[PDB]
Amino acid sequence: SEFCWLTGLLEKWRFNAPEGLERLLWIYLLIQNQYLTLLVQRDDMTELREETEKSYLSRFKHAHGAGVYSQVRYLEGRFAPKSDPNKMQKLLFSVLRGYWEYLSAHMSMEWVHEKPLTISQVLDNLELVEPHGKCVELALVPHFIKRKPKNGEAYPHALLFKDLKNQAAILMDMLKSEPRLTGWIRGVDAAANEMHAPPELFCPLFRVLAKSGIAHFTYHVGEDFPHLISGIRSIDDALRFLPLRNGDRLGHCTA
Amino acid sequence: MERFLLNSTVLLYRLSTVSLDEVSLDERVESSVFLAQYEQARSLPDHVAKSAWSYLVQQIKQRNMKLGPVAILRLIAEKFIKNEKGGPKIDLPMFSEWQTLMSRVSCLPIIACHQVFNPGPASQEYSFRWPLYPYHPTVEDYITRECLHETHQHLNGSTSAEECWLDALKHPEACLRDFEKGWASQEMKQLCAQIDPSLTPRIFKDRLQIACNIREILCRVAQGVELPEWIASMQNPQQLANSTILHNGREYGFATVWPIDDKYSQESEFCWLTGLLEKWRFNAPEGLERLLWIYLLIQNQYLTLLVQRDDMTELREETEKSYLSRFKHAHGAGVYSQVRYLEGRFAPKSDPNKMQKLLFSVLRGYWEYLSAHMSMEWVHEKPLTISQVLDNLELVEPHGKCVELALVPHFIKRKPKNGEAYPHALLFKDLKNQAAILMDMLKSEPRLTGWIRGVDAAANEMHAPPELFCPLFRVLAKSGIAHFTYHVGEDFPHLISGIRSIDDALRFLPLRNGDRLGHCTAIGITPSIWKRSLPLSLSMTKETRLLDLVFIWRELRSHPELLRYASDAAIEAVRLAHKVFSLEEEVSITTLDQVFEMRGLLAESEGLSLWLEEYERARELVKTTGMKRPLKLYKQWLTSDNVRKQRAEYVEVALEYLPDEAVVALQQAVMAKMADRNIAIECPPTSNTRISQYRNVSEHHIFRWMGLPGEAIEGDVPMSICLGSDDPGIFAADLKSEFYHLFVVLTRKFGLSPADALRKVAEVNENGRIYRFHDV
Repeated sequence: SEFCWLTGLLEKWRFNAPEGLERLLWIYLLIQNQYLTLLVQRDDMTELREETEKSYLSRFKHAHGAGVYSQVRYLEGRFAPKSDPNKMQKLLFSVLRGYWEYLSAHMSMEWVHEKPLTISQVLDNLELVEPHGKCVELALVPHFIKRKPKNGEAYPHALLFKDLKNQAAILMDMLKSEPRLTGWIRGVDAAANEMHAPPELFCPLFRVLAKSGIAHFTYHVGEDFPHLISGIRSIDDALRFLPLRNGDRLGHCTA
Repeated sequence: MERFLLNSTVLLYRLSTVSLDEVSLDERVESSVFLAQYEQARSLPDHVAKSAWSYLVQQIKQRNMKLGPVAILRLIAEKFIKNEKGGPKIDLPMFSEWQTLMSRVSCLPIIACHQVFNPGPASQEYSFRWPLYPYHPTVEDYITRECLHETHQHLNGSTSAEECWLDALKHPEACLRDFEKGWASQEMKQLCAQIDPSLTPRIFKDRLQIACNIREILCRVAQGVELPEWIASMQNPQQLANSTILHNGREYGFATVWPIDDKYSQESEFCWLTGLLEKWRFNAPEGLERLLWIYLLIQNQYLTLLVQRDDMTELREETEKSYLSRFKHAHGAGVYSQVRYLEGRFAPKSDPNKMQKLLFSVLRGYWEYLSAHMSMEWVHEKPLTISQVLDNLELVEPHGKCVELALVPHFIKRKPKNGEAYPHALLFKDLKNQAAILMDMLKSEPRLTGWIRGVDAAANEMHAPPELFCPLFRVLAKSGIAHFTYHVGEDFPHLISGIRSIDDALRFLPLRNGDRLGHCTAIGITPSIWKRSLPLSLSMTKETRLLDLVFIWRELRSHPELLRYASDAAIEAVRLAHKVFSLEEEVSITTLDQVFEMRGLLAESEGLSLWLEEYERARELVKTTGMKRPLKLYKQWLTSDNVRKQRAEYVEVALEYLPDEAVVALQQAVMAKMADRNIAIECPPTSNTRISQYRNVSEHHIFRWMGLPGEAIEGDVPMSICLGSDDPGIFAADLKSEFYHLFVVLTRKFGLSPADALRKVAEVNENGRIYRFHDV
C-alpha cells in the first residue's frame, strides 16, 4: 500500500504538482525520515502483540528473499528473554510457529498438526523437516540484557545477577519440560553493554547453563571502553573467565 | 601406569590364581605393573615408572578411593573424556595419547565410567555405539559437507574388537575351535607366546569361562538383585573356569536373567557396566572389585591377541547382521551418512555355493541399510536371492546422503610349496579357481559388475611376487572387473627390495589409469628411519638380491653422482647370476634385464575360454622378436631345480649397501613412475604401529607424502594418497578417527593452521573419491 500510493501520486505529478500538496508530501517525508533516524539511534506489550507471529514470519520470508531458493541458509535468531514463564512460552511458540509457517509455505509435505497452537505440536511438525539447504535453518539464541549496577546490595551486581538468574531459571525449566527444544535453543548471549556488567558476571550463569544442554555461548564485548587498553583487557577477560569452548564466538571485538 | 593396570598378563595371572579372601595386594599389583611396564616398554626408565606409580597411588589416596579397576577407570575418564556440544568427546591435545591407549585398553568401560561420574548436560539421552571422537568445528563442517571416503574396508569380521570379544563370550566354542585351528600353525604359537608364554587352548577356555561367569555375577550385582548365596564357596577365581560351582554338593549354574534379550550386545555391555559403576560410586566389595578387574584384564588380553592375529559356524552366526552393522557403523549417527564411498573387501571362497551365499548376505545387508534409511518402493520386500536384491538395488540413485558400496574381493597369497614345476603352482591353481567362480558368477548375473568393482591381493609380499597375479589380473580385466588394486607387503628384507617390489608391481601388473596400490611404505619411509634398530647386515634370498641388483642398475645407470652404485650393482649382479644360473657363457647386465622383463609372462606360456587366449598371447609375444636365449634363460629360471635351489639360498647384504641419497633416488624414481601412471596409494591408518621404526605418529611417512616441510625430501614427486582403514591396530577405530588423528597431528606437532591442516587431510580424503572403484 505504501509503494502503490507513492507510485500513483508521483505518476499523477509527473509534469506538475500543486504547491500546497507538494509541500504536504515534503512534510510527510521529513517526518518519516526523522522518525526513522530516532528509531535507529534508539536501537543502538501491546505493540509486540500487535504483530506477534506475523513479524517472525515476515523475518523468515525476508531472510529467504526472492526466488524459490533461500539466499540465507543458517540464521541465528536473537530474542530478549522474559522473566514471565507464560510470556516466554508464548514468545517461543510464536517464533517457532512462524518458522513452521515459513517452511510450510515454501515446502509442501505431510504435517502432523495443521494447526499446532502449542510448542509440543510445533516441534512435532518441525522434526519432520530434513536439512537440505534450500530453506532457512533457524537457531534460537536468547540474549541476556545487562543493567546498571545498583548501589550497595552486598556485591556490586546483585539485583542484576538475580534477574539474570531468574531469566535463566525459566529457560532451564522449559528445556527440561520439552527436551526437543534443545535442538532449537542452541545458544545464550549477553548483549547490553560492557561497563554495566563485566564478563566475569556471566561465568556462573554460563557454566550452569552449559549443564542444561545449551551447548553454545556467545558474549557481546561492548565497545564503549574508556581506553583502548580497557577494551583489550575486556576481551582478554572474556577469554580467560567465560567458559567459551571450541567453536564459540565473541560479539563485536572492535577493541 | 593405567594401561599396565588394565592390560597385563602378569597382573591377570596374579589376580586369577589368588583367592579372594586376601584384601591387601598393593605390593604385588605394584610389582605386576613394573614387570608389565618393563616387558611392554623397556625403553622407559625405571625411576620414571616408579615416580609415575607413586603419583598414581597418591592420586587415588587423595581421592578417597582404593587401588582397583573403578579408580583407574575414573582417572582415565577425567584425563581423556569431557562433555561438549556433541556429547562426550576427547580433548584434541589428548587424542593422540587416547589412540595409543586404544591399542591396549577397550574404551567401553572408560566411557561407561565417564557417563556414571561425569554425565552429559541435562541428563540427555545418550547411546554408545561408535568410538569416541574429538571435536573441531572445521573438521565437522567438512565431514558434513564432503563425506569421508573409504578405500579399504574389510567386510569380514566385526566393526571393532570389542563386539568380537562379546561374540567370543556369545560363542565360546566357535572361537575356541578357530583359536585351536590357528594354534596348530607355528606363527600363532610364537605370537601367543610373545603375548603370554603361559597361554594354551586349555587356559584360553578357562579365561573365557571365567570372564563370562564374572559377567553373570556382576550382572546380578549391577541389576540390584541379591547374590544367590553360593558366593561363600566362591573364594578362588579359578572356580569360574568350569561354568558350574559346587556348593554343599549341588551344581549351581552361573547364568541369570538379563533385561535386554541380547545379553551379549553392546547396549547390554554398556548398561551393565554403567549400573555396576553407579552402585560402586562410593565403595565396592573387595572380592567383586577384583572380579571386575579380572574381567577387564581377560577382555583386554583377548583384544590384544585378536588385533595382533588380524595383521564357518562363527561366520554363519552373524552372516548378514555383521554386514548390516558395518554399513550402519559407516553411516554413523545422524540422518546423513558420514561416509559416502565405501569399498568393501571380502575373502573369496573356492566353493561357488558359499560364494553365492556370501555375496547375497553382503548385498542383502546393504539393501537393509538402504531400506532402513530410505523409504521408497521396493520390487521385492523379501528378495532372498541375489537377482531380486539387484532388482531392488537398481532403483537406488546416487544422491550422496547414504553409503555407496563397492565390492572388491581380495585374493589371499599362500606359501610356495616345494617343487611342483614352477615355484608357485598350487597357489596359482587356487587363485585361478577362485577367479573361476568369480567369473562364471559375473556372466551368470551381468548386473553384478556394477557392484563387484575391483580385485585385490593382500596377504604378504614374500609369499607371492607381484608378477604372479599378472595373468590373473589380465584375464579378470576381460571379465568386466574394471579396477585392480595390489597390496605391497611391507615386510621387505631390505628397503631396496621393497622399492623394487613396488616398481615390479607398476612394471608388470596391468594397473590402468585410476588404479591404486596398497601400503606403499617402502617408497614412503626414509632410509634413516628404516635403519633404526636393525643389524649392520641383512639377509635375503639370492632371487630377491639379484632382482634388486638389476633394479638399482636400471634406475641409477645415468645418475652422475651415483655411477659408483649402478656400475657396482651391474657388475656384481652379473657375478651373482653366474652363480644362480650356473651358466658358463658370458651374460651382460642387459641380458639379465631382458630375462627379468619377461617375468610377467605365464609360467606355462613361458614354457611354450579367456584363460587360453592369454596363454598364446603371452606365448606369441615371447616369440615375435628374434631372441630366445633370454627366453631360454627364463625357462631355466623357472624350471631348473638347481636354479630354484640357488634362488632359495640366502645371501648376506650390508644394511648400508646403498647410501641414503641413493635409496632416496630409487624412491623418487618410483615416485615419478607412480605419478606418471596416475596410481593412488591406500595409506594405512597412522594409529597402526606395525612399522616398529616410528616411535611417534609425527614420524609417519604420510606426512612426507603430504609434502610437509622437514618431512618431504627434495626431489620427491607428489602422489595421490587415499585413506584406507583396514587394520587400524587399535580396538575401537573408524575412518573418522583416522581423519581426526591426521588433523590433530598436523595442527599440534607440525603447527599447521586448522584450515591448512584440513586442506591437506581433505586432499587425501578426496583422493578416495577421485580414485574410487564405484561405478559412475
